[PDB]
Amino acid sequence: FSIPDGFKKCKHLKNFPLNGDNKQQQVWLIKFPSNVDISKLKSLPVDFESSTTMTIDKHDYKIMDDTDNMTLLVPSESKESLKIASTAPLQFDKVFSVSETAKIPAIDYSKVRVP
Amino acid sequence: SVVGSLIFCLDCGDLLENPNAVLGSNVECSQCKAIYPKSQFSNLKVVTTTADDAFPSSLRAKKSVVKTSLKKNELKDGATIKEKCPQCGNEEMNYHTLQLRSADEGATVFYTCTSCGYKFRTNN
Amino acid sequence: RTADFRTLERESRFINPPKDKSAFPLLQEAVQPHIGSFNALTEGPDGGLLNLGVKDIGEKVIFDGKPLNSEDEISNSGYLGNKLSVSVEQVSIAKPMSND
Amino acid sequence: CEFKLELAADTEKLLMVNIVEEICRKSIIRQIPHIDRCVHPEPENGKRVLVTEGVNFQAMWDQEAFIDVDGITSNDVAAVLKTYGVEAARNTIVNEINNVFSRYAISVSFRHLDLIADMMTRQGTYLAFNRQGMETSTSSFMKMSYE
Amino acid sequence: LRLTAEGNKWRTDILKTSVDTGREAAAEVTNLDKDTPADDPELLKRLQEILRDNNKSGILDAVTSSKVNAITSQVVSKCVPDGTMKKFPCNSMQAMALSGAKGSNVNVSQIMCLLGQQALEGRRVPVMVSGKTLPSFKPYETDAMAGGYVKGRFYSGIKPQEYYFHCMAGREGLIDTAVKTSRSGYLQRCLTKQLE
Amino acid sequence: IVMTASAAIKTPQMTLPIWNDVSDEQADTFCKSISKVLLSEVIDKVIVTETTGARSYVIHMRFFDNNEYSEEYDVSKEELQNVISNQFIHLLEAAIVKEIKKQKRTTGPDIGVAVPRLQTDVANSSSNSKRLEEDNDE
Amino acid sequence: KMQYFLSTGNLVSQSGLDLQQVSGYTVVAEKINFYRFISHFRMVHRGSFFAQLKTTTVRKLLPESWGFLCPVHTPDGSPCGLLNHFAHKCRISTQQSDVSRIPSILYSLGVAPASHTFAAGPSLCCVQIDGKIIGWVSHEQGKIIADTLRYWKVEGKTPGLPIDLEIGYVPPSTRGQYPGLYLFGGHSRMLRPVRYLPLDKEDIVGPFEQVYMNIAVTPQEIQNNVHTHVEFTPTNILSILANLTPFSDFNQSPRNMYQCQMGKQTMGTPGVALCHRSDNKLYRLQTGQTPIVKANLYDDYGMDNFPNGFNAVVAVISYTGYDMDDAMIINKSADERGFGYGT
Amino acid sequence: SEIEIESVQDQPSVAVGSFFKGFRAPSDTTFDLYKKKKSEKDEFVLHGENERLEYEGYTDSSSQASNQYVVGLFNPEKKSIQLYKAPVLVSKVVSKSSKNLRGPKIK
Amino acid sequence: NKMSPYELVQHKEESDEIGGYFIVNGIEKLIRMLIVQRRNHPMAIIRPSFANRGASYSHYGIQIRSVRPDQTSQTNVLHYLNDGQVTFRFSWRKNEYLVPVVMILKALCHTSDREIFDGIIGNDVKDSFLTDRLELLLRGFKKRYPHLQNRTQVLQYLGDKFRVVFQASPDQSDLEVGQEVLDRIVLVHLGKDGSQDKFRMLLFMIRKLYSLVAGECSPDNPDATQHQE
Amino acid sequence: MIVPVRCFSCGKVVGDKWESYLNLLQEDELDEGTALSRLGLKRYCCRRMILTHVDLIEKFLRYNPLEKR
Repeated sequence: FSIPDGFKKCKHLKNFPLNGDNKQQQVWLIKFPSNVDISKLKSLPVDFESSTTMTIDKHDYKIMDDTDNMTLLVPSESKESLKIASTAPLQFDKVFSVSETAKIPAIDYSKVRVP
Repeated sequence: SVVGSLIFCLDCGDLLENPNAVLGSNVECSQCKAIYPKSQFSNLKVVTTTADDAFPSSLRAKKSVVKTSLKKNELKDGATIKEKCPQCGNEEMNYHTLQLRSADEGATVFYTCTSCGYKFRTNN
Repeated sequence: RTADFRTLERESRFINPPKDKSAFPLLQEAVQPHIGSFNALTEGPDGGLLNLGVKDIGEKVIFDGKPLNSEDEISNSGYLGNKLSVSVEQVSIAKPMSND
Repeated sequence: CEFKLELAADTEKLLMVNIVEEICRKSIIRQIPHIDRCVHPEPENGKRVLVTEGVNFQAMWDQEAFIDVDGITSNDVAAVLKTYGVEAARNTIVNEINNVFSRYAISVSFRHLDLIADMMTRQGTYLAFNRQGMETSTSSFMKMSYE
Repeated sequence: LRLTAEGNKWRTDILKTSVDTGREAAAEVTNLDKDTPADDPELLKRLQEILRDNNKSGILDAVTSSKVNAITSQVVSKCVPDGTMKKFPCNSMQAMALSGAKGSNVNVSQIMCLLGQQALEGRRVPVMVSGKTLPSFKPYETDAMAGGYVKGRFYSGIKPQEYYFHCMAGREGLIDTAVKTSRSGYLQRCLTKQLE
Repeated sequence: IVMTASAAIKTPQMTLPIWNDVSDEQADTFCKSISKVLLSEVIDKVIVTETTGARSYVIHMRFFDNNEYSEEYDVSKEELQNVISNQFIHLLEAAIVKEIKKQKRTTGPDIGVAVPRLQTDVANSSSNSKRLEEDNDE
Repeated sequence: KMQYFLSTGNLVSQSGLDLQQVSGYTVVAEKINFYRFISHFRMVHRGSFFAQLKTTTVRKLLPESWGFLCPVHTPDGSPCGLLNHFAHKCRISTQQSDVSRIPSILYSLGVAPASHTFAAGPSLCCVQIDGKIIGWVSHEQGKIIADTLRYWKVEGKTPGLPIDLEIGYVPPSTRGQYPGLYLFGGHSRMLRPVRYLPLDKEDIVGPFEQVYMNIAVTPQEIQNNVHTHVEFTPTNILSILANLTPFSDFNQSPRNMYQCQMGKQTMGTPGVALCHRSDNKLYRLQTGQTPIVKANLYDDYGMDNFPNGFNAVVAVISYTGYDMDDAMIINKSADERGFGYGT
Repeated sequence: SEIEIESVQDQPSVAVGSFFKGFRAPSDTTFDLYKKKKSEKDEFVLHGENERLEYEGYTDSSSQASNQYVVGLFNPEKKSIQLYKAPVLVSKVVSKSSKNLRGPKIK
Repeated sequence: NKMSPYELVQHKEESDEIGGYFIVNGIEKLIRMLIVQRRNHPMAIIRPSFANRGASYSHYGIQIRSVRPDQTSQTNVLHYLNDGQVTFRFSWRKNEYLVPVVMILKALCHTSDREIFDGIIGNDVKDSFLTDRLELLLRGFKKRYPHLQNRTQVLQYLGDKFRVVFQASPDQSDLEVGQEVLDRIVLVHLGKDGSQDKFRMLLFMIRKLYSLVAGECSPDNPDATQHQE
Repeated sequence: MIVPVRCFSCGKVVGDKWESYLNLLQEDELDEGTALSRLGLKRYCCRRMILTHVDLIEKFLRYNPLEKR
């Protein structure tokens, strides 16, 4: 109902080319933070196991995977409409979560033990 | 949308009332109007399980995999000091580790005679 | 050597107390639980503790007994008084001074 | 065991687990009364004895094939007085007092204890030393000057 | 207050394996055998199980201190009449304690041989929530030392760990003094008014 | 002993001198004949599966092996039945109706009532404030 | 109304605090020497209610007092245990610290935020700061964060990370303390300095971290794969007064606790401002002498400014027969030539 | 161990928000999404208007510096993942009968 | 304060002046430091001194001492009942008050009852000790207060019974009294602007409490120098 | 306070040597024990009165109640 001003309604919107047939079109649950630049990387190591330890821009990157609930809300033509593209609500499939870890340098045990 | 033994709603988000005390084949919410005029989940059951470690006995003491209690020989002390005994002559005599009085008094770090059951006090 | 005894810095200090540095600093660190705890009443962001303690008690209000005496409305019968607020917004201990 | 309790409709949900946890700790399968836990101790002075953490003389007489029933000794003096006369209530007291000064190895003489036990057992009953025990006396300033 | 150096050799090689006397007490309690090493992933799990109980891990005390006071047998029975630097009739430290003047052979041995275990109220050194008795120890430690066995003597001085355990034997002993002050004050004047 | 006229001692005892013919187990059987047998001693688990139809409560039990309780506490498997048929149910059927009555009288206390205070004992709510600071010399 | 609180000790309140007793909040800082007067500021009382409970759990020496509360320095008698003092290096946080930077670092590590997650249980690790639940991770996650936040702290990374912050990681254990990773930076904690072994700097550790650390004592005794921390001196754990005992590990510890009790009630120098002061009683020793058998921390506290006692040529001898049961026999011509003279 | 990315997109079309599990509202309505504007991550609206419910919501405001969820799409001849990115609604559900506040006084 | 040892002799004090005390009519006095429980950490106490408070009150419980940022102390005890109905506890002036927990949990943020429910239900459905103890806590409150549905309405009742013992002013409605109760008592680590975050800690002081009455969490000992400040 | 006149145990007059250790380190410029050896230093039944004395009379005299400032 837009009780404070500055709320703008949405007029023109981009196209959402989902088919979801019956080849086969899957709407996954890939995830992204903002601490890295978005359009910077096109090389992305990820798998099903924890074989995802990455480093771009000198940081201890990784994908945190944990499969074990949210919503899709599309427009139809031009009004935003938050239509739930579905079969009868939507269910999520895969956890592609971009993450960042941080690791210590190695323990120098050998130094400080004075004999 | 029932998990465990709790009947719920699709609109309001409340625990619906227990399907036994309700009228014939119908349950509903109190905030919104829960659409279950069929009582689709009018059949319910749940398992419980007791805490099996709330009944201690001496038989669980044998059902454990470590030494829960002593046996009639499993305490063989060896605090041998070579002090003379007057009542049974057992030179062997243990100690016990205390310090009784206020600090104007010596070591109250006891003895105990080991053959006739005589008790000894390390006064000073 | 392993260590050192002292008998001339002690006499460099009795006759000549230090000007710019309080000597033996482990003693002034030994009462820092008590000195610094009374400092934090005044020193602290948003005015310190007592200036933060007083903005957690600020409204003890009551009302009078006269009607507002407008037209005979809903708000002239069932009305008691006007709003009056005692409040405390800032407190400070000054310093010990002395005057007749 | 297996038994399926049925209950009503207007009855609401109840926990069932905790009540069985309480009652199973309350049931006594085989309790001889006022007696909890007999135990065979380390053999003392060669005397093959037992120790019973409860006092019931009347049921132990009925166990005569394994207990010599003419040597049983307790610490509940107010139970020996009820069953075994007053003269055994006197010989228990000089034992039970001497069972405190012996564990700390303080050999108080029996002549002091025979006097105390024959003062408590002067009226045939186990009279304590207190306000109620002094209530039978003659010299009445002694009563006022106690408390 | 000084022996010859042979009493250390009399104790050390078995005081070194006194960590495997505590360990051999830590194996008899857990009902394992075959002299397993202390960092076994199943030995710790049993010892974690006997840490959350009170009566269990009371037995672990009473098995250990019974076994590790037998080291004090093997030190007191060989040193103090013989290993001392001054023999008895000139030895003034024993001439008092072995005549009834002042002190006894505990106070002889705590000066010359060793202190021994500083067991609190019969059991042993208390334990933290983790499984350490001090922050200087590996948790769930199977040792005489973390059990509070104090190898040193008061002549050569006691280490920072076992000093702290010996102060536990003070602070729980002194508080018996402030808890008895009028126990038998009423009781004796309860008799002399009736046996008056 | 000396005072207070001990009718109910907190910790009583009784020494029983056994005969001479009796052996150790023939007395160690006999300790197991006298001592009390809680029904909590012979039970490992109690499975309770709840259902409704019309509320119904299945109650199952799990005792131990028969060569243990009958050789630790001298209790047969029909002496167990003779308790559950007679002592256990009536105590249990008491403590269901006894606890259902709490459901049927008032469905909760009234919020707004101030009870007496929390960390205060009912004997002056304090120990002392004038002498508990003295050292042993003082 | 405020001075009346500081005269009698009564904590009068028509409203009422959250404490349970209303007396004994303030005492008389006596001046009977300089040891007694400095130890008022270092003393802490357990609480005036616990004198009721004669169960000695509130009175017993406990292993978590390592380096915070002195094992020796407490009086005998009735408050023996309720009246134990701090340590030589137990420094207390007064101001709080900054927490506007730290949650931006936990989310930078593998911590999921509080609202997006919908998870609980002991089987996860609840990350908290000052009683504000913010996250959920696994037990092997916070096991690394308790090393990762320690590197990021003692080095120079961001001024938002303080050094008074305690990282109370509770490792999971079978039916033990509740597992979680607990941060506190606020007012009124107990902190002492230790030596952190990798990236060797001086580190600060609370009494809630120290329940789950393996802090070695001497660097002769540092083992492998267990010790992350060592202490600068093992005499960072005693009091000031108990440290001043010469060869204080050779004595029998009920004569160390007795030493701090008869070390306060001597007569030394209450002060040197005695011309411009006024007290009810001032016991002053005339001929003050420093000890020859002294401590290395005797000089840094500056106890030469208040010499409590004197050096006397002692003959350990039984010669006269007027000395048993702790009696001693003075030299008369020492006394007639001035010996412990005092007004 | 590689999956490509189609492109980058931000513009307001789709909201991605968390709720309580077991919620089938009648889907015979559209929703509104309105946009306060400040040239960073903007406060976004839930607007669920059917004939039985009238509820609303908000997006979060504290931890928006390390988080912007995503809806992506897959194609088994291209084998990539695209972006339809969304700050998360953490909102709630009420009805128009849950507005009956009563008399706060006694008269 | 910023005064030289050389200048402390100029104004006649000891050159190594301690300070840090009061002079109250010549008698040099000081406030003794005391040992109290660590702030902002929910302890897991067991205590036999809870059984005095009535029948069915257990011996367990969760104790927290949330200090305010101006150092004001406030304890919010959280008991456990055999009946399943967990009762919150606090103190306002000199008295002791008991409320059902879901009444607070409805009042902190605007929750539906399944939002309360599935709020507690994070995972571990299959535990029969979570999913059964949790029922009577929800079943009783719907039975005890059927006419208190949403947060605006539960504050009508909470500020109602606690109106006059808080001595609030007649311009304040029953919800505005109740909001001030929720801003003066329960979990005062934040006060206002944290009524979402004050919810997430009472989901943590229950899941701790249910992990105590089963015994998966051993109770903390307050003497042990680790929960006390 | 000031240096004692007589040695307590022995009895030698020890109000004599209190003053030569600045000049032992400023005029003679030594280390400690070399300056603690020469000038008549003889018996460690009274050599203490060099090492042991504090001379607290210097700290009192700055608190003069009889002079301006």
